Amino acid sequence: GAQVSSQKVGAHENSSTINYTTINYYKDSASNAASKQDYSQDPSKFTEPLKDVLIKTAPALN
Amino acid sequence: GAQVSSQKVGAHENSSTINYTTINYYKDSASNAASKQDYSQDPSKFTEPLKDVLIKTAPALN
Amino acid sequence: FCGSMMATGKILVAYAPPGAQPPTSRKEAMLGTHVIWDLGLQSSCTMVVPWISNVTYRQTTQDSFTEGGYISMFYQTRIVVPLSTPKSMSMLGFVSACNDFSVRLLRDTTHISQSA
Amino acid sequence: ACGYSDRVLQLTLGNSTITTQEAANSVVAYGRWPEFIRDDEANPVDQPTEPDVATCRFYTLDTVMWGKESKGWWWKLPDALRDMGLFGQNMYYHYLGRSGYTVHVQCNASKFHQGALGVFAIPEYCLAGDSDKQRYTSYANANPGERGGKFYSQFNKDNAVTSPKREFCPVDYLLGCGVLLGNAFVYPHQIINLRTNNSATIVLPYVNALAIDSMVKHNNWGIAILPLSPLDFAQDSSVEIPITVTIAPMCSEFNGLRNVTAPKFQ
Amino acid sequence: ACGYSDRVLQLTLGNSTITTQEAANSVVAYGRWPEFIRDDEANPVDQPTEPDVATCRFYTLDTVMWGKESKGWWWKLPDALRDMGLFGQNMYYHYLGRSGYTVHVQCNASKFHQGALGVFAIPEYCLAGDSDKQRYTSYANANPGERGGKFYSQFNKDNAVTSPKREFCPVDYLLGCGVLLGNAFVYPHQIINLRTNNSATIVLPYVNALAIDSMVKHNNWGIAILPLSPLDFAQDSSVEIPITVTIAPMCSEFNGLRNVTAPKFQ
Amino acid sequence: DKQRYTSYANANPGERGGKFYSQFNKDNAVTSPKREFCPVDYLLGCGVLLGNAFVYPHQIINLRTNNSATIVLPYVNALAIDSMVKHNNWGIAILPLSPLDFAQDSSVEIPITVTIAPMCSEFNGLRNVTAPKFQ
Amino acid sequence: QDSLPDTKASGPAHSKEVPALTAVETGATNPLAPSDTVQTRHVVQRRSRSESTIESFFARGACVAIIEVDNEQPTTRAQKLFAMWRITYKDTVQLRRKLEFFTYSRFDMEFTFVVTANFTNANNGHALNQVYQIMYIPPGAPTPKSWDDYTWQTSSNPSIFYTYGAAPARISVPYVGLANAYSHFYDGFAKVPLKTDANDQIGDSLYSAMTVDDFGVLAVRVVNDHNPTKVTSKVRIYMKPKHVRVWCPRPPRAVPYYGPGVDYRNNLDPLSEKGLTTY
Amino acid sequence: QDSLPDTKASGPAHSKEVPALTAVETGATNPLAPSDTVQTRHVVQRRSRSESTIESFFARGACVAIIEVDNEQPTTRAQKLFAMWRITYKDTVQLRRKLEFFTYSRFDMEFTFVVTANFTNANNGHALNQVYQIMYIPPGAPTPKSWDDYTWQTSSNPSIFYTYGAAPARISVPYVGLANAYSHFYDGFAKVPLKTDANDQIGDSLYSAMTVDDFGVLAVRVVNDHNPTKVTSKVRIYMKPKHVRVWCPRPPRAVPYYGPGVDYRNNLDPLSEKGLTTY
Amino acid sequence: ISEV
Amino acid sequence: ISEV
Ligand SMILES: Cc1cc(CCCCCCCOc2ccc(C3=NCCO3)cc2)on1
Ligand SMILES: Cc1cc(CCCCCCCOc2ccc(C3=NCCO3)cc2)on1
Ligand SMILES: *C(=O)CCCCCCCCCCCCC
Ligand SMILES: *C(=O)CCCCCCCCCCCCC
Repeated sequence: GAQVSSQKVGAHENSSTINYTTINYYKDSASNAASKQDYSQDPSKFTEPLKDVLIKTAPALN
Repeated sequence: GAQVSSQKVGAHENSSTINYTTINYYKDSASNAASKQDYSQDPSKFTEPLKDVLIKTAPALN
Repeated sequence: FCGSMMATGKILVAYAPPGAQPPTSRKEAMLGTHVIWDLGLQSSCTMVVPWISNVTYRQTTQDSFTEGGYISMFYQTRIVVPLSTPKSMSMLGFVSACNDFSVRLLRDTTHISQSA
Repeated sequence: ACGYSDRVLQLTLGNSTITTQEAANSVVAYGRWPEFIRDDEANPVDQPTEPDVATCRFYTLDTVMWGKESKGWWWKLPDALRDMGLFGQNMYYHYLGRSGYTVHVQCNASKFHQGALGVFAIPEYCLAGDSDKQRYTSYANANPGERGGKFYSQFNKDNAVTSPKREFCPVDYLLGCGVLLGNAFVYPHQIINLRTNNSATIVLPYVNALAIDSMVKHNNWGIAILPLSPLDFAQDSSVEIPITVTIAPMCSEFNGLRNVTAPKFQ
Repeated sequence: ACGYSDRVLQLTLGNSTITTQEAANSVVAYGRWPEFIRDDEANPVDQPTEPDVATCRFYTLDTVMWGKESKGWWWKLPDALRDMGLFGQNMYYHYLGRSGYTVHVQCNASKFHQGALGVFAIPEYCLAGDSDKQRYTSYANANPGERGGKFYSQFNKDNAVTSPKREFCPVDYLLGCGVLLGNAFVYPHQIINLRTNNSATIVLPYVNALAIDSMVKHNNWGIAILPLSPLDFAQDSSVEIPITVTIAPMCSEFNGLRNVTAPKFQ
Repeated sequence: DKQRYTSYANANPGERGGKFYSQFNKDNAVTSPKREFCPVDYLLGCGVLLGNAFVYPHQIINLRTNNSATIVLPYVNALAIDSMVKHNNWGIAILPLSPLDFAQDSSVEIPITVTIAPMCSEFNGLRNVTAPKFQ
Repeated sequence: QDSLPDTKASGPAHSKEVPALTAVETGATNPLAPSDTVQTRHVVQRRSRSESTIESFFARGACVAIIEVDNEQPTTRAQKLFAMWRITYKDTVQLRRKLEFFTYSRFDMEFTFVVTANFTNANNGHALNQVYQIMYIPPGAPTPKSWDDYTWQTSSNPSIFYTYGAAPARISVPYVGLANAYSHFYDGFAKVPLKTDANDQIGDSLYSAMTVDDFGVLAVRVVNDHNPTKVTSKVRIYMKPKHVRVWCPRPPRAVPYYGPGVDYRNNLDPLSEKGLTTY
Repeated sequence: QDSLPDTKASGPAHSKEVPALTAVETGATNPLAPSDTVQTRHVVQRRSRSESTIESFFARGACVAIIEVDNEQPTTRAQKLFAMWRITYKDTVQLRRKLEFFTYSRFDMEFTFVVTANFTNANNGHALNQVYQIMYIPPGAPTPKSWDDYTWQTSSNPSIFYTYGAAPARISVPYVGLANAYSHFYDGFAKVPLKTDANDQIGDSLYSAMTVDDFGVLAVRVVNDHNPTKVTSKVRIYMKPKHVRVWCPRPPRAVPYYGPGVDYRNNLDPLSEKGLTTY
Repeated sequence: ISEV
Repeated sequence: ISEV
């Protein structure tokens, strides 16, 4: 049941893709550490909540 | 001899099916932790111990 | 209904979801969830209290934020008996959970204790 | 199969259930179940309101007592329900409203009691009045609401020409309207004969010369309950048993929304 | 088809037949019919005795009277049957015995009588005692035989420390054992509500932590009958009707034959 | 000085709404307390700065640009449904980001009219009517 | 998938089927759902009974005993240099009541030991870290008379040597009953009085008691020789049933426990006062 | 790949497209890049928002409480032989403000316990190592009146037995809210005053408070019997949200917190003095 | 291994 | 195993 993923390597030693391994030991998912591989989204629901979203090169008001 | 099962995930991180791993270390099953994957049954032997079990839309007494 | 077989009567039993004035009159109780029970050969009547709540789970303790509402009972007509019959009788009540019922967060009960 | 019967019924509408272990089958008036206004019979063009479970449910009216001198009781619909929860509100906020009804009359007694109630559903139940004055019964008096009205064994003419009561004077054997009661059976009806049944159940369609009308101005159906055979028990000269009327609006729809109608009932 | 009913039953075991025209269906405890010990659950190696028709038949116990002050009656099994014909003999000549039971409780009255009996089948019905002394109820007092015992409305502590009665003190609303009676319905049961039924019928499996045990040392089932609603009739303050308990052993088998056990019941 | 003490009647002005204030006047009368809100404008009436209220759904009525503002609100809650009598889901706050002015008349006054429509309204738990005490 | 049943969309009814009416005299509970008596919508149900499974209900370490043992200079009057506890879930009330919702049970048992100590007297110097011995003595085995006699050699009895300060000691035990399931209730006796008996003491037993020693005892001692100053210690025993199975439900204990049997003495008034027509 | 967008090479413009002009009255923020108003080169962007992800922003154990508990001789006046804490992120300000950037939240919660102790008085001899019990008591469960009464038997409540000197205790908790998300803000009441009410106390509630006990309490005690000399201890509780999700952003708290609600009292002047045309 |  |  081991889980294997690539690390995003910052400073590289003078030695390519490096991995790490994770194994959940407990039944309850609450017991689990954080995966920290978190996806992102559009600010649009906050930055542009408009019914008619307009293109930036055209007049905001028309 | 490792045992691998899915966890019923409650609160999900912003990252699908997650597993956990179990290995018994001892010969005596008494030494074992609880699997907690427990099946359920009908209350009927307690709620309806009748020789002639009747359908709820029909008269209980007839 | 544990009365004599010669006894008749119609009863209204009701459930009012929380938030308003607790019913003092059949007139008010009629307006909520209710069953009009007619006494007869089928001795017993069942009123189901449907899960109607705001929160997904209520507390087992008393709390206005997770309150369940009000149950009440009234005479729809009245108990009518013939002569040479008892004019007064007992009613017994029973409660149980419908199959959609569940509980969570295990805890120790206030219903048992022990002194030093 | 299994054990089913004409005598044992369950009615469920909205959050309300009625049971009866002693019914005499049930009646659908004129063989027509209640229905909504069809697109090809429609007349107000505006989108209707259909409140459904909040108005189409069982409202129980104030209980009346049946005794040896009881001559009969009457109600008008929708008037009996004008103050019943959200049905009443919908009725008064709109110019137009149509509704069908399940009427359930309740009267139990005992194997040793005696008596028979004629329960009648009358389309356009126009009633006769007080006076020398024709068509003079006032709106407030024509509409008693939940309380209903009563019948009388004979015609007592309201004599006080100076301050007239402007009331109905419904005489029992004349069905309160100039005809003979014996013929009221051509109307949708049931009989509560106490040796036979606890209750009466009549399902009423919307009946009118129009697809929809003003519920505040006009009653569609009249409910008349008369003792076809008088109440009696053992030898006790002063017997008294309750009669409870429970009514449910059915397929209710409303048109013409605006500010609320507040009728003057004084 | 034909005309059959939940209310009309015939039970036949051995040379004995019970009829009832007013039953409330019948109960099989825990959904398990009585059965014999299987080869793969067997523990005593010696060939069992199965007397069949001579022991598995209906023994009727002494009738008790139900009156307005009656608080409840109880019996233990196999103890109630220890002196019943060849069942009793088989029970006492053997070290081991197992048996299931059909219990039939009988109480008829009239359409004008009133009252309700809670009939309960309890596995391991341990009862509470007399004293400050714990677990002190004597064998002779714990086992009344056919005669059974009774409940009380309250706890009267046996005070005489010098010569103690060593009896149970079963309080009714506590089911005689420290719990509330309202919850005794989690046990296999039936109710004799006199407007509904004459009798109660419960079929009991052999219930134990072992496939077989000593019937003389240990009771498997307790029968508790309590008036859930008190007896009443017309206006007569001193009404009294009979309650008759008839019990049949079922699938009875016995192991460990030797000389007869003669318990001291004095 | 009393925390979480605003009374139901005062928390709920109905159609009439409430107002903001330029500063915090503490209700001093400990014997008969008003149990009212004291909404300070630059703090959005709630302990934060008004300049940041733009992270909320909003529009601006700048009079040289527009007559009106139109915001469509979804039902927002930690539950699919709740008690409307006990709990408000949304608050509408209107503040003058730039003060009204006209020609040189020091006492100018123009109307603000709020028109609101409920949308996709559904109701559960029918019974007798709730009559809150608003006095 | 362990979720409860979805609620079905249910409409109006005008029929000869009457689910609201029934007869509880039969012994059965009416199988009704809200859709049988009220108009219901469709709900897709996600709730689950996961936490009320028999295992989950008992999956918690309960305090069943407090054993006190001293380490001090062996004098000649009664002392606690070693102690013995009869293994039982009954010196405590909480777990006892949970187990008593059922007549019979079968399970493996986990024992966890929390050991605490302190100085008794203001000061005679101090003490070095103590090692505790917890010896199981099954019925039949020799019981110690002295804190350091031959029985403590423990050649065949199981023993734990606990070092103070280490994580709490933990062991597991099999289902060790003489029957096919543990009897939480025994309506009967271990002896029968016979008419032919000499005294009538011979056939006298305790009602509802089975074997005299049930599961034997735990003998606790401090293995260290005594310091000048006295150290008192307490061993708290936590018991957890695991791999649990139960049979025949019972009403919960409603009044206070009065010893090992179903006996009650007082506070037989569990219920409060409440007016019939008072919400 | 989680890097931000590359900057595009952008040249001179002479056009009817005017990205620099807009109207903030609309409610929207102008989506502009440097290439829309200035000549830009091509940059291959390697920077990333990895550390500002909701999880990464809260992935840190915050101090939410300091529980003080004593172990000394049980006298008869008010003492700290056991203590109780209402579970909340609100006795502390730091994590509270981070959580309050959002209206609603959903997460699992990690509790870490750092336990420290010291001697109170100059000297009455010393103490042996202490074991601490941390019992969770969910709303409804019996609360202790005494440091060693029956509630501490903890048969169904979860409890930690911490040994002093061991690494800090750590447990995880599920999303335990009654709603589908935790409400960091509740504009409303738990009770409504009705015209038909007897007193007008009956319908009075605290504004913005929901359930009376919210998540229950933690009861802390020293399991050891008391030494001659007194030992005082403090349990510091560290709280970390994990597997976090959040809804509806809010302005951060700009003035000092005044209790559990949005109430302010003073220091309502967050901003400094700076001249309009002063850099 | 055993994957369930 | 599960390689992502
Ligand atoms: C009655 C009843 C009793 C029970 C629980 C039975 C549990 C029986 C366990 C018997 C053995 O217990 C032991 C406890 C501790 C040790 C031990 N060995 C080394 C030190 O601790 C060994 C056995 O359920 N119903
Ligand atoms: C308001 C609000 C509150 C929150 C945080 C909620 C966290 C709720 C956790 C409830 C349970 O907390 C426990 C803490 C400790 C223990 C514990 N068990 C053994 C000893 O410690 C158990 C539960 O977010 N919003
Ligand atoms: C999938 O996990 C199969 C491979 C397991 C490799 C050995 C893992 C050793 C750690 C097991 C931990 C068990 C914890 C309960
Ligand atoms: C099945 O278990 C084969 C795979 C084992 C993987 C390595 C396990 C490491 C732990 C072994 C524990 C031994 C305990 C006695």
